Amino acid sequence: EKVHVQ
Amino acid sequence: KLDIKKTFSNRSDRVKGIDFHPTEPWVLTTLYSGRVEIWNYETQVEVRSIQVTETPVRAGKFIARKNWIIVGSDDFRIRVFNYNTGEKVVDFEAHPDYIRSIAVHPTKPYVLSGSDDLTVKLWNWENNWALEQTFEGHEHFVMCVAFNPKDPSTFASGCLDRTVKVWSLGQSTPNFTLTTGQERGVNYVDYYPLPDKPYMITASDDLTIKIWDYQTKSCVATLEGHMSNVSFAVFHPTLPIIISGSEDGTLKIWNSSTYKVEKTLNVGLERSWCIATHPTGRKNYIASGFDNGFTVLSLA
Repeated sequence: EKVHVQ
Repeated sequence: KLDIKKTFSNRSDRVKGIDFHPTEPWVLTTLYSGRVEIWNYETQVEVRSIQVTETPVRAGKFIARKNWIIVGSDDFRIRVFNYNTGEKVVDFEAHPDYIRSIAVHPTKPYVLSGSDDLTVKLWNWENNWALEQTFEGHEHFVMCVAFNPKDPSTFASGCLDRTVKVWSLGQSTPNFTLTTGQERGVNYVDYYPLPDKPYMITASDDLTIKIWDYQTKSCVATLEGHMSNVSFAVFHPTLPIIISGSEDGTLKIWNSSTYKVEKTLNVGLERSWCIATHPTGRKNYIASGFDNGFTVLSLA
């Protein structure tokens, strides 16, 4: 669910 | 004339934050691995490096006037280190979620942090790093914070909620909210630093970069050409160009008058995440952080 994890 | 020379590039783990020191020939990099590095890019020797945490450090800036670096990481913490001694000056939980961006006021002792907790927080290092204000209103992760260099009583936040909000330090609601029409959100916001245009610039996962007049709220131009998420776009402080970088692995340089691409660089470090321009245009230095390291370039 968290986006931009990278 | 554009004459791009590589002054120093080195490989490392993914670099998420990057910044230039204003008076020493140093670049700070903050890595996904929890490590931070300060390199002298002229001698190509490390001045200091620290394993700050085991989580990603997405944000890092010099605070030159206090001889500090300030960093923020996915463990929710802001840490400050003296770069001459290595002393950890402060270490506190800033948000209950990831820190995406840190900005520091050009004269006043203020730091802003933008977070996945939907807020921007203002910290004052002359008041024991007290939380002096929380700016609430955004509805998704706050990806980028930037003071207006021409009026640093105001700052901008760029958000995955597809807006930029511009705020005044005294005040709890935005002076205005910019609806960007960048429907995959805003990853980055920057101000044009010179007094002849009231411009800001936004970068998005929707592959576009947009220029805004902050007085009228109009979109002046849309810059298209990146083939994956645009991580950042900035006005060069001195040269009439815009510099962007993307998960497509490229840096692009655009003419800031015609808004057409001038040069596309694949520096060979895979995806691009972050950017810094030298605070006073020394040798027209820029630096960018990527999946596989960083590069410092002289634009001419």
